[PDB]
Amino acid sequence: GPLGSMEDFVRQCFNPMIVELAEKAMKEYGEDPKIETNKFAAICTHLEVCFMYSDFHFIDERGESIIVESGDPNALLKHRFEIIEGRDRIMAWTVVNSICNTTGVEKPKFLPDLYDYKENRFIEIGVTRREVHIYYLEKANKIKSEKTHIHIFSFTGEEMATKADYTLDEESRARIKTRLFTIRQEMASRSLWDSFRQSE
Ligand SMILES: O=C1N=C(c2ccccc2)CC=C1O
Ligand SMILES: O=C1N=C(c2ccccc2)CC=C1O
Ligand SMILES: O=C1N=C(c2ccccc2)CC=C1O
Ligand SMILES: [Mn+2]
Ligand SMILES: [Mn+2]
Ligand SMILES: [Mn+2]
Repeated sequence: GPLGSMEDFVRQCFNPMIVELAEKAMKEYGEDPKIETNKFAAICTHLEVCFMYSDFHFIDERGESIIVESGDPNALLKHRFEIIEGRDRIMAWTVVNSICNTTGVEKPKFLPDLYDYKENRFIEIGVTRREVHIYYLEKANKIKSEKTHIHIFSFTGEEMATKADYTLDEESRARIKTRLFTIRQEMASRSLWDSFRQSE
């Protein structure tokens, strides 16, 4: 079929909030979304996975973690996850320092992606077009925080997480994997996938 543009794909398949946050992030690190378009799609994808990872997860009135998929969560509920990725560096570290001073959890060297109030730990989210073990080792070598939990997703449904601790229920992670599958399929229908996979 005809080759589409990755730009068109990203604008059409991702929520504008996500697209906007991704553009601001790329701009901040001096990369242009209109040139680094595969990177642009990868950044939107990673952001979306971070949001989906926290979606619907709350801490209840008793302090137990629960899932609430209705539009209206009970007002006494607390979000289970703090989202760190997608915030400018100043606000991101402000949130990190807050969490650290509040919970007692040690401060990370690099900005992680999430904080889990149930498991009491920061999380680094990875999304890869390559083999998950390879990508896992690269991120572990980068951060080496060793308190920061790592959770890798691939576009073909594989996962790898620190100590074989996957944090979320199968259903939550299946939502994420299904989304990645749809992204891959749609890219392929626009003949964007081969270039996107190999560009990582
Ligand atoms: O949102 C981010 N984007 C990054 C980026 C952007 C363009 C090229 C390489 C890394 C790095 C770290 C982030 O938190
Ligand atoms: O995720 C980031 N978002 C940034 C951002 C977000 C909104 C407005 C300006 C910069 C800056 C750096 C990041 O790593
Ligand atoms: O895991 C991350 N990967 C990023 C990324 C992904 C693809 C291309 C450029 C940056 C940005 C921020 C992260 O936490
Ligand atoms: Mn960022
Ligand atoms: Mn991040
Ligand atoms: Mn990440």
